[PDB]
Amino acid sequence: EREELAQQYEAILRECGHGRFQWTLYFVLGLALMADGVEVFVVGFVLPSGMLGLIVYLGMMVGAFLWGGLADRLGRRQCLLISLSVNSVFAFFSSFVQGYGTFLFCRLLSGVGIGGSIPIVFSYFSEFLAQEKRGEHLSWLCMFWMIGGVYAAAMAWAIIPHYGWFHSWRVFVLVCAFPSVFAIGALTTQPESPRFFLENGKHDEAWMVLKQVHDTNMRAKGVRALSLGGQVWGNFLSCFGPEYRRITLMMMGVWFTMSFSYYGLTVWFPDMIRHLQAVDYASRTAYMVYFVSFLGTLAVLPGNIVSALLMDKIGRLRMLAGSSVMSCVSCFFLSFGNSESAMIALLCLFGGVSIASWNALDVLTVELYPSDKRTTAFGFLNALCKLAAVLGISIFTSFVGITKAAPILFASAALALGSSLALKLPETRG
Ligand SMILES: Cc1cnccc1CN1C[C@@H](c2cc(F)c(F)c(F)c2)CC1=O
Repeated sequence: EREELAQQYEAILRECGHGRFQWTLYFVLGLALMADGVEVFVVGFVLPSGMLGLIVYLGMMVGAFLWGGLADRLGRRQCLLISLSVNSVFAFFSSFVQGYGTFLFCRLLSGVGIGGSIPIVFSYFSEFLAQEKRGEHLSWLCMFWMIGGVYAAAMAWAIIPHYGWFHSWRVFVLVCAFPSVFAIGALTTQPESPRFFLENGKHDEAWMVLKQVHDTNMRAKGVRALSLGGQVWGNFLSCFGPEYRRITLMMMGVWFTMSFSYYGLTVWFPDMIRHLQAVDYASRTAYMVYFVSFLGTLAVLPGNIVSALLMDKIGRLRMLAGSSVMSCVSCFFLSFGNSESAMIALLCLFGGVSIASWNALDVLTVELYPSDKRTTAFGFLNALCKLAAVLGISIFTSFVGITKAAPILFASAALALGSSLALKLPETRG
């Protein structure tokens, strides 16, 4: 059977243990994750300055789907390189645009290019880990997304603290697209994931890559489209086979509900705080939007740190359930606070409580699936997560003049479903 390879692969990985290659690559892929976070922030609160920016999320959905499909048929480095090239190129041309009609098209294309940055990055770094510290390392890697969000927020506040409606978004977009260019430049000098080569049958190339990794670690101590179009459906439609069906549906449900809840709440908080400030002003009778939720992303890092060292001591399923429950209880408790500083503190707490669940999610998604679908399934789940994000943003933007209890209960129900499904997932023996 085409299954008795992971044993020898992990025996080799544990024999080499951990060294400096898994730190160099850690940072190289963290750069791409940082660029993805920068893009997500730019599309979230900076772009709508007319909340039609969800077309960018749709573009990122299509991108994540396509890149997840193509990653295992083109490798985890060629696909990542192409995705980051498309992103950087289009997000750099977005600064020489002439208005909105073409600017939003360029941003949509950049989103399509950068959608396949979380799935490929996480799978690629998962195929270089010893599996006894896999969860902790992946959780640490996740922090670069928050670093990217913080970087984008700081640059946006320092450069463009105003509303679009001589040139501001041009220089701002250059600064925001710098990280993707740096990620490409740093990633040009990495080897394609060895497990991909082993699955392709080119065991010689996989052995060469593994030997190069060992050398790096030892320093211390036309018709082609048809073939590549029907073959990606092999990875996807097989992800609904008898073996991986219940796992995949539960995974889809967890991703959908929890991403929807998080994105809805993160768009809600700045709006509700702004409305409260407006009410305070009436009581007398965007320079702060990049401070709000920027402090949230800064206060999330403690949660990620607490969810990284304990990611393996407790388990990759307990952690998930016990973080989803806490996230749901925090969403319920959000209504308790009715101020500005209190609301900011509650937002920071909720972010720090949900980041642990997110990290457990990303560890479990890459652990469950085999080498063949480790990226196709992850890309599909990320596309569904972005669909849920679009739905959450659209729903939560509507709730302005409606009582906060409605969004509170909506997010609480979504997180309750997420927690139930996560607790209902299979064990870690997969
Ligand atoms: C790393 C990652 C892995 N897989 C899929 C997506 C991602 C990227 N993130 C981060 C998540 C997040 C949730 C929070 F509640 C926070 F407070 C926070 F700061 C960040 C939301 C998301 O989509």
